Amino acid sequence: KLPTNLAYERSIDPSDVCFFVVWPDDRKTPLTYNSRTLLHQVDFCHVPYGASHIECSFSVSFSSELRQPYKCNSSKVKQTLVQLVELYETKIGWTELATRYLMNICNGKWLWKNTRKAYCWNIVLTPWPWNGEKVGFEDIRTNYTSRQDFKNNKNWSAIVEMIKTAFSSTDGLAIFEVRATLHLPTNAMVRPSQVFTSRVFQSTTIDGERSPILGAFKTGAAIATIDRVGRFGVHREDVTCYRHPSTGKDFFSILQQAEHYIEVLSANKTPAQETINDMHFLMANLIKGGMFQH
Amino acid sequence: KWYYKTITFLPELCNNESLAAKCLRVLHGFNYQYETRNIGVSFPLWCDATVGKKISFVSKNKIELDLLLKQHYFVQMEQLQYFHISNTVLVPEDCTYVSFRRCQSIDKLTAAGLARKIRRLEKRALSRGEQFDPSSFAQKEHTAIAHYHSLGESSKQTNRNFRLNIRMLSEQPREGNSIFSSYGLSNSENSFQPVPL
Amino acid sequence: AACTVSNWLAGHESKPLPNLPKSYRWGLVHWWMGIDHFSFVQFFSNWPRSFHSIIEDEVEFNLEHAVVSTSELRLKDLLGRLFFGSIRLPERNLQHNIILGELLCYLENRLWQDKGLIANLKMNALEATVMLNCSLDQIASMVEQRILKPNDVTDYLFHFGDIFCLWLAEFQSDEFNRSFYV
Amino acid sequence: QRPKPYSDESLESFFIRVANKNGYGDVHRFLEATKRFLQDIDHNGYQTFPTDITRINPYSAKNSSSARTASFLKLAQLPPELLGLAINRTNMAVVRGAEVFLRENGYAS
Repeated sequence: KLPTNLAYERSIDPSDVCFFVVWPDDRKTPLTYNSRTLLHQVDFCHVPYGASHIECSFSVSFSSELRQPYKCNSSKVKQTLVQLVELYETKIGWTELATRYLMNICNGKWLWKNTRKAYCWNIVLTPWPWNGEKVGFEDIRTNYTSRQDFKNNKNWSAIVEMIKTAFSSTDGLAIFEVRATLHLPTNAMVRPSQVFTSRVFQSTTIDGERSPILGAFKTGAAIATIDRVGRFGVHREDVTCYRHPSTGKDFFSILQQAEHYIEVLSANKTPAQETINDMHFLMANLIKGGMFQH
Repeated sequence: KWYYKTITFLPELCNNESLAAKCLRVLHGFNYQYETRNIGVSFPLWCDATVGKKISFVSKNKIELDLLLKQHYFVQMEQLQYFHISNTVLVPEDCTYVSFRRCQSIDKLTAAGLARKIRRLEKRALSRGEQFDPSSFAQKEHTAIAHYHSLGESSKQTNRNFRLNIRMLSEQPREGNSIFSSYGLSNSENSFQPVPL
Repeated sequence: AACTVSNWLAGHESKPLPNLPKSYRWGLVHWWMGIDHFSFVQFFSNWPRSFHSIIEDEVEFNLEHAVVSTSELRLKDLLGRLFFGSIRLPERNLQHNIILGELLCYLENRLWQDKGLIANLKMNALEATVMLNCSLDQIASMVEQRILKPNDVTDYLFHFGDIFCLWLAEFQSDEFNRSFYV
Repeated sequence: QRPKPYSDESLESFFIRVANKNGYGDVHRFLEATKRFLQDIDHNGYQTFPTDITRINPYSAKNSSSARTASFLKLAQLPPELLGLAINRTNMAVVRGAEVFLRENGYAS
């Protein structure tokens, strides 16, 4: 069933996270880390003494690139996938995926372990296109800890709506610019991404000096952690992978049931236990993108 | 004249860092419980990746050193086949003299030590002058240091686990003072007294 | 009072003694020889404090005179003797095996104290089977399922706290039960 | 603090009573509170703690049952009887307390 050529392009496009240090004068300087070597390289990054709060900013942009396959060897599977996307959108809606993708943006999941011992951290983002004030979340640790807590925000429906339109309409696009404010303790440990190769961080020069960074792919993993969404339910810490091919609930064993899913989505009310979750997994994998060649 | 006795960590599965830390701990205890500080500590063998499998105590006074090596810890580890003790051997004239100086520089080179240094400067700013801004001070981009072992220690008056480190370096073969700090360190505030292998 | 144990072994009266079944009484004295005189009777007098005190002295000896390191220690180095010994007793019934019941009580109530030194002890796969009553193939099965998370047939890859909690979660039996000893 | 205990209580009922009494408005917010507390003390099993009352028992935790029992024991120690009331699995099928198999545990079976 899988054509010799079948590739999708990602719809969620996260960017790098750049850490900034805020002084009591409110002037901001890029965060810097020390490197120690023995005569083996170990990297240390801590909040400088006297710093008020660490600030992290990045931009994530949604797009409707899951509407049709980027490349497709055969025309039959192309219209099959397009009809599947249309039927899912019309019958189930993008609300669940939009909320799951937006909660990780707002609750600070992308900060990973940097929010472990912070007293309080705030998330304020400016969406685009926008027509009013910036969306603001205060004290995520205590205030916003659940779906109901997020929905009780002043304009939670408005922000999640523009993601639905971006996913639905062709050429539709929504851009967010997140800005975290971390009130870390004095000389608290900050944990950025470590480059593939001991502890050595990823670095990009900001304002003429190097700074620790969180990789764009690494931040995408936290944003897309909705189940991490992938072909198989791979778990990073515990090596074993769920949704194994034997379990019959991987991406491919679900993708090859496209005709059955098309029949189900149009016949009667789909079961919320089995078919709906499979549809959610299929569209979550489609949003991530990749190649399904063989 | 100097006299020394040595002890070897018999088990192969052991952290000689931890064993040397415990040895220095009992040594410091003896150096307080009694007022004497005659006995120093030396390692006959030293490796860039780990401290040697033997630790040798060197003292100018024979009786003090022998009484030190009668401490309860050594006795209760001797019969357990974990320690092997040599009675006493006069210092050979063919031995070499090097100093196992403790380095206080690393405690400030580390990040929390840098924070402590800046906080100390802020407190000492009570000496009248324009209030400095911490933003000016910053940590070095790259730091390179020589090999060290950083044996390890825990304070007793307060529950702070300060880790002591020692750097080995050769020195002039003569120094008659035969004085040391609370631990044998060859970096006594007064002088850097060498010890033999 | 050394002659009282003759009445105790017979299986009646013996107020200062817990009147266990005669098989377990014999096993208890079997334990006692290693660790036959009058010292037997008053050990079980004020028994909780006495047993906790001997455990204190053994653990303190093994920790203060530890040779490997402050961390990364092994069960045998710190608790091996008392544990590995008393464990393999007849039937292994927690309630009847008063020594194992009190040992597990003390171990669980002192888990994660200080820096969790007892909850992070490295253990090998062999003793895990001994204290879980499990097969090597079954251990391989669970570690394949990632129920056991290594940090090999015989390697120190598990932790005492993890193994103990796995026993509490999946290896409780009708007679090897926690409720019979709390 | 510990509410009034008794043997017949099941794991879910005890959590309902504790959530009602401790001051939290309703359950499904207490379990959350717990998860965050466990995060604060840096317990490795904080990820797998259930959010809903269903499957709170360690017998419905798939491979992460040891983590759930560890979290339960740690919460109990830092003291009521959290364990025993739990429903576990055995290598012999289901064990709770000392019997192999305000609500009561007999209702569940």
